[PDB]
Amino acid sequence: LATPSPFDMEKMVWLDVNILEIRKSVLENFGVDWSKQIPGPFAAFGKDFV
Amino acid sequence: GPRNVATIPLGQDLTQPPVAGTGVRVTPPLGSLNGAIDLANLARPIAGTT
Repeated sequence: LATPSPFDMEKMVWLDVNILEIRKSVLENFGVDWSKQIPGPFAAFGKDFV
Repeated sequence: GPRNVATIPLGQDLTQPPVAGTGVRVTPPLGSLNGAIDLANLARPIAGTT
């Protein structure tokens, strides 16, 4: 003749979460940048024999 | 250096005065220097080198 409880009392749980992050960066760009491809010498010949 | 000569274009009237013409003359292709060195106004028997 016994009846069950409507529900069961459960334990309650507390969660504590920590997320920590640090970013660091350095950027440098220095000096003199020269041309590395330049025109070279030229030569040409032309003649009319007849 | 190139030569500067007087020439009469083909198909032109014979009485007309001659025009300026050249011998074998090279205009080099300026690869990465294009637009930095003036070639249109350059006197081809180059006077002034640097």
